[PDB]
Amino acid sequence: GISNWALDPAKMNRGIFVSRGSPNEKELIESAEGICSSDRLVQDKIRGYFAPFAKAYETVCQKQDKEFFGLRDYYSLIKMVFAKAKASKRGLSPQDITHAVLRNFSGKDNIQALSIFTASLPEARYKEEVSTVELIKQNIYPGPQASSRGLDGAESRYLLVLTRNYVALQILQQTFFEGQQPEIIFGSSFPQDQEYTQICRNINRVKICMETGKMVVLLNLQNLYESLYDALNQYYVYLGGQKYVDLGLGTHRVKCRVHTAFRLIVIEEKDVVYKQFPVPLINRLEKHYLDMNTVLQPWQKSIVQELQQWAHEFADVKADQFIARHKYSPADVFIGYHSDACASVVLQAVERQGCRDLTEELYRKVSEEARSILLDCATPDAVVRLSGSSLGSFTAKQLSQEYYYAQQHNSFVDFLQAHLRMTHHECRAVFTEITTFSRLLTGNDCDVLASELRGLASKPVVLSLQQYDTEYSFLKDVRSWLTNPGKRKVLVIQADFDDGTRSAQLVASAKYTAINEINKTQGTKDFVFVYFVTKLSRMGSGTSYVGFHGGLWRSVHIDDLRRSTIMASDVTKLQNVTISQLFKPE
Amino acid sequence: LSLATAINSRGVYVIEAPKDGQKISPDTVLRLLLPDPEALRTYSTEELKELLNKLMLMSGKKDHNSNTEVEKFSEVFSNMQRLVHVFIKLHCAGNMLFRTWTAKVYCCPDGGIFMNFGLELLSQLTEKGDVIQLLGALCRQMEDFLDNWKTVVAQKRAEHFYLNFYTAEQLVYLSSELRKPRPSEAALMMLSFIKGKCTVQDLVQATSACESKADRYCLREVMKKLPQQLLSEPSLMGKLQVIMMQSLVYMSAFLPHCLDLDALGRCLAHLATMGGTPVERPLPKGLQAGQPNLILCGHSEVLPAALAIYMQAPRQPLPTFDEVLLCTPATTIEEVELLLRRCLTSGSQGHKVYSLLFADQLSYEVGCQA
Amino acid sequence: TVCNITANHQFFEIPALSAELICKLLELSPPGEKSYEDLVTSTLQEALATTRNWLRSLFKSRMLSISSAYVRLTYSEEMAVWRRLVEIGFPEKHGWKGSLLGDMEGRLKQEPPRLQISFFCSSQCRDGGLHDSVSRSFEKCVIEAVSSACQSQTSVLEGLSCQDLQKFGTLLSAVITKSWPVHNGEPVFDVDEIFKYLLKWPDVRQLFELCGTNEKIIDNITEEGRQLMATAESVFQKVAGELENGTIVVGQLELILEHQSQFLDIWNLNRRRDVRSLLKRRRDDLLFLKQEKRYVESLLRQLGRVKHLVQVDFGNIEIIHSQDLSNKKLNEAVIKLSYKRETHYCLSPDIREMA
Repeated sequence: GISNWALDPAKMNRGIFVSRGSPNEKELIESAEGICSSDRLVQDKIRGYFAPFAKAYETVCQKQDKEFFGLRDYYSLIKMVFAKAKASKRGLSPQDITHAVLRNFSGKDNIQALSIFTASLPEARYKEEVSTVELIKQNIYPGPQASSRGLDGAESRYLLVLTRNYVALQILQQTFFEGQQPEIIFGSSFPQDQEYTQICRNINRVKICMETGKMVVLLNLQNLYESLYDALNQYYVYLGGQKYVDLGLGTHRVKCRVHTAFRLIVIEEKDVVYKQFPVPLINRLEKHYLDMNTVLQPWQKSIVQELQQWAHEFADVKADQFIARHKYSPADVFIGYHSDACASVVLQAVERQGCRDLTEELYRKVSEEARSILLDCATPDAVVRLSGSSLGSFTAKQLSQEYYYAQQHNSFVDFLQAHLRMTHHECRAVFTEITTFSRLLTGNDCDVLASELRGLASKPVVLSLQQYDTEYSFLKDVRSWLTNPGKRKVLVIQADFDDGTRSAQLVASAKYTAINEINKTQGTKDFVFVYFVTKLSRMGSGTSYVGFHGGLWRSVHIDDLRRSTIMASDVTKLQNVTISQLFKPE
Repeated sequence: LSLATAINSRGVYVIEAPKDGQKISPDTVLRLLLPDPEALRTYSTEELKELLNKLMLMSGKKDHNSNTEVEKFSEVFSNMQRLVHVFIKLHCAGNMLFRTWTAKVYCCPDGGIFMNFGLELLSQLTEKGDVIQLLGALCRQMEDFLDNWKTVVAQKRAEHFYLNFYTAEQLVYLSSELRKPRPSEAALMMLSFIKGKCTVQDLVQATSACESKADRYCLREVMKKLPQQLLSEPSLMGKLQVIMMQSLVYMSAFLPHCLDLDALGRCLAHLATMGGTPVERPLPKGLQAGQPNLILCGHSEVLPAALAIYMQAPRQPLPTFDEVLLCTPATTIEEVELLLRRCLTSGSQGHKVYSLLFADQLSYEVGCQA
Repeated sequence: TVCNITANHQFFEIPALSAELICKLLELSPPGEKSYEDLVTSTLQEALATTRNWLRSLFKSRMLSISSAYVRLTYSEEMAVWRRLVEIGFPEKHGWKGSLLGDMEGRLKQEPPRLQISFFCSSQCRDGGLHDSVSRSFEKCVIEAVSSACQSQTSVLEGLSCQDLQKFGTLLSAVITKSWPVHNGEPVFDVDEIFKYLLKWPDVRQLFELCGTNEKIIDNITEEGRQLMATAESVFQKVAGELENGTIVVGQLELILEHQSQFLDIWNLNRRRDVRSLLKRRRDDLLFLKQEKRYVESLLRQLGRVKHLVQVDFGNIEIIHSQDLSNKKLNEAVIKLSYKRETHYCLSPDIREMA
């Protein structure tokens, strides 16, 4: 009977009971020497830092109140210091020490662990800033210098990314995830799926990704903790120079092969971590915090505030064309604005830049790209109302020229024919979500879209999201779309938020399922264009729509999906003439 | 693995509603049969769950046949277990149509569903084809039937007041017992709460004077129209839709040995009118008689205060399981809902005080639903 | 019909006359019902709609396109047009001034802040005209351009020949109150953050050079900028008058040695209201303290590498070493007749050469 919590002596009069309170400083420096005993020279170089780290860890664990940091944190600190001292062959820079302390002793808010660990260590003051983003980048992406030896004892633990309002995955998918996207395991929200079979299939996907060696981003763990705790422990059984860890289902424990480049990230709210996780879990996972203020530099926050002011004066129009009082909110004008959208927009603009050094030639085009992102999802009557707006009349002129000549907002077919001919460099799959007030495409409109994409696309499969109870039917149709021949495929998933169906929390599950099946099923010769068109109303649903999701989703508002054969496709032409000049003959 | 191919080759799922004395858990409803020599092997659902766990987590062969057999087995089993889920919901809601239901499901390629009732007027249903779409359509159909059955039983509980005295299984037991020539003593004593010192002559009078002979004419009309009405549908979903809507509108045409909810409600209201002197109770001086009366007492003075309330009319007889409900942890929602139906429905021939004692002791979900 | 036949912008006098005509017809009529009020509002709305569509008809490009490193308007007599057509007096319960000025900010904020500030001191935004309200529009837009160029890390003033002294003093008041180190909105109350602000930002030494060259720039700032300037000047005087003695906190000493050139510049600006050798003495004493501190931690770790075996009582040094180096340098006693005793009381020079 192994336990982490205490026991009552009525059960341990049967057999032998071994209890240990907490290791004192001599046992801590002995454990550190037992870790570092695998090499002699580096251990006799870095025995000077064992007793400082032990006293500093004891002051940390006595300073805090909840048992947030434990022995795995100190052990991983000693292992990381030992690995840097092995790979360095000169000693420890204070940069190496501050990276080890700040990768290990993070996550807790009311603890300044740098100041505690450099109180006792007054040489290791590092006057330069250390971003959390590069610590996450060197946790996820080690190079060939790391993990190149006999066995793997200098491997990192895993990631636990604590957040507010579920905003880790956007930042991880724009800034961090390079080359090959991970395989997102998530708590699927399709109806009439049983939880047990979904836990089984999620653990199968985790197991396959341990074998092939791609990353895992878990969005649930309170369903998977009983089945993955021995993997989170990172204690391995070696057969043939290959590592095997225990995985369980029900009462079935087996040793599954782990590839030498495997990473796992749990994403979880800060509150749920601080009040629902049992805390062997917090001690196993190398915490960091990344909300939106962590990743945004202060000038980018000033761009966020300036952009919110720009939106609130884009929307607030003062005119008396009709004698009515209806002050427009930027939620009304920009279909998706939810008072947290401009941070997402600025993060999308910076990640579209690729240069990233503040130079007043970059700052201006981040601001213009952010304005372009807002303009790319605005209704056209707002752009017509913009002549009497608080911005001006030349700003409204250039925004209308951008909205009608740079950005394609005519219909769905024109957005395709302008979107396919863009030479997407180093993007094998381009993902765009589209918001509309028209009717969704029927099956006769799909035939017209296929005949009008005769030489460009590859017969767009249109899927309706209400027609899917289980997840496997949706995966069957995505796989049947994927196994068709021809390149430049187009998938169209269709949700409607204004009906009696519940298909408004199905959107994230549909997107995650599609993204996982594309990342595991697509070849390297074919390109993929998945469009998620959602149907909204001007009756208050278009303003209650939570919008600008980042990650790998570009957000557009095409107003009508169907190319009109009646009116001209240019509102400026209708703005020049009047109604009598419309009937003027040749 | 080759066991899973043998399941996907000749395995037969069986929903049976087990005839033994044991309960109606999902562990004892579903079975799986394997034929071969000529022996057979029966698997309960716990061993199929342990084998699926061993097979979802076994080593990757990297072959298309292997993972398509595991996916086919897992999807047929999940849809079949979901059918078990909808079947147990229809059972515990109390139905007496899908009480003696049974279904074999053939996991052969183009194997099909073989469906059967415990009825004499119905025939052996069968349909071949793709198994997953048949289970999906069947489960969607049975979910729509559960919603329609809950709506019909809500509108029978709303128009018959005394049917609200009993839960679902109690109405099933009474409907089985009153059609018998000599009903059981447990049924003839549970009906003492409506009539009082009830006996077999009052009950045979009530079950003779309840239903007319025009119901015989309309059920025979259904019995002659139904053969050329089932054969207008090519598939199984149309035949089941016809059977289910006619079971909604004429229940005793299918079950010629039990009362339906109309005849039960009329029999109870007739038993109610043989024995008179109803109970008239006033509320105390300071309690309004048209709204809730929430009273906060303190834990030692809850059980005396209810006995204070019921002394506003002495010589009126003591309460029973109606008009007082003692709430406690592990109190189901149906007890509270039937008390609220007894307090807020019409035909009652008296004025009675309806009490919820220790109504704070309920759970959060039962409280929200109440 | 007269806005549709002028497209040369030296002919702005003609729509100026045709809007002063509706101004004159409005300013003579009698007030009566609400048909006259809705009539005058509707006619003014249609007149400014025609005016805005004229200005968008012949201004089909930007303002102040540079092309020569001598940034000039591409419609050179543009500011005359705005002065003439904005100054006419409609009743100001309506628009015509909340709208055309909003038009000018939206046309001007289409420009990058560097080119806007370079035009603001280029002798073509001349005639600050005693609350000419388009000039107050331009004052507000240039203060916003200053705020946008100080949210970026671009220094504003390294090419400004801005001999009109009113706008130069207003831009300096802008750069002070919008570059000041806010901490959710202007607390300072200290000396360290203000001093890092002076040493790190490059516009501060140029600011102090140009306001200490002539007293005719400090006379026209604000009420706020002179208190903040007095606080920054008191902080720098307190710190660099504390260099003459040893009372300086050694945090400020590491700061001034990391920031040698800016501190020498500001001090060279301050002598006109020895320093090479005084910096070499303070630098030598700082290097001596840090190398003596490295010896004592190496001694402590060597006796800590034998901590299991034989333990040592470190005199008073066990507490003196634990304290942070926010401590004043006069306690480290660089006396003469030579040695430099510190707060780490090393019990002899024997232990010093041993260390």
